Amino acid sequence: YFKIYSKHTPINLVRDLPQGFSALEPLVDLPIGINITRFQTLLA
Amino acid sequence: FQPTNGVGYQPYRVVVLSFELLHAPATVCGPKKSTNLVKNKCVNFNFNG
Amino acid sequence: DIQMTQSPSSLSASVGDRVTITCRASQSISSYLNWFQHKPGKAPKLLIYGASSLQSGVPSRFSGSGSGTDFTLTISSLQPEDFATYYCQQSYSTPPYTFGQGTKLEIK
Amino acid sequence: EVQLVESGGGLVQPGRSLRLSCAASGFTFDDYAMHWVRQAPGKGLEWVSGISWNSDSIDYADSVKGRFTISRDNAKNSLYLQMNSLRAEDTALYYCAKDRGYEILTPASFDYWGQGTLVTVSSAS
Ligand SMILES: *[C@@H]1O[C@H](CO)[C@@H](O)[C@H](O)[C@H]1NC(C)=O
Repeated sequence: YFKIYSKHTPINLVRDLPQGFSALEPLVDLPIGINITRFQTLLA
Repeated sequence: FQPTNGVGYQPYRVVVLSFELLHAPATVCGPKKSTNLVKNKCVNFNFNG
Repeated sequence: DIQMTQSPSSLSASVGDRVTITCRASQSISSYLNWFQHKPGKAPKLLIYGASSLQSGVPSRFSGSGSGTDFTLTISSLQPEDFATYYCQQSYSTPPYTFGQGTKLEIK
Repeated sequence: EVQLVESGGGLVQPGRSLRLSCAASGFTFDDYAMHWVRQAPGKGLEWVSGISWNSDSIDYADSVKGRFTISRDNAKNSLYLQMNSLRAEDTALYYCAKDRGYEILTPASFDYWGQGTLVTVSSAS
């Protein structure tokens, strides 16, 4: 099962990871049996 | 093929369904039966299994 | 060749009677006959495909039967919107789509 | 719920030509066969022509062989019937039937019909 959790919050920081607490809600649940070891992101 | 052909020579459409079980999450299922809700009485409930 | 005949031409009945119409073919067609309901004011519609198979969406009052060379259509209730002309068609022989003559049905 | 509307009917002198069209929009037109059915003013129905789902097999009625040419256009969902060399016995009513199967000469019958278009062959105004 491939699971993804997501969260979108505003922040005023520029060049730092904000200090705070925020839980992440589940988004979807994909029932596909892949044995995964690698990934890559996309840019526009 | 021709309508004049006998019963043993008329076309017969055939469809074969194959069912597989393997190490993957289950996808196809039969329709699940449901019943009307009963409140304020001692009942045996089956909520999502 | 093939010849298609209609025994009845004009029939009379009431709202609560039962009516049967027979269609006869010159040669064997092996249960390959069709019945059409032709309203005088609109486009004709099919009721029975095959010998005794009823098309979807039409009332179950119409009932057909017969095989070989002689066929018959039966109507059970005679609702007052059932006035039309009925034709029987064969789709088995070399002369393609032969239509029989009309069968007027009036209620009185 | 399927729609079959025809046009091109009217009055022409004997020996002249006219064309018919029949537009279908309520179903999938690219894989069904169609026919043309003639109804005399004072007689019963009579088959005229038919075409397959694709224009490969075409058959004509015995009395209209060598005079009528049926066509088909799968792109615009419409079929045509070019009537040539008309005589005085072709003043009947023409329907645009739909075949149940995909071929022309099958035990399957005509499933959906459409309202007829009236043609007339005579010398008048
Ligand atoms: C998972 O898939 C990989 C293919 O990338 C394979 O090498 C490995 O044996 C698989 N593991 C199992 C338990 O099937």
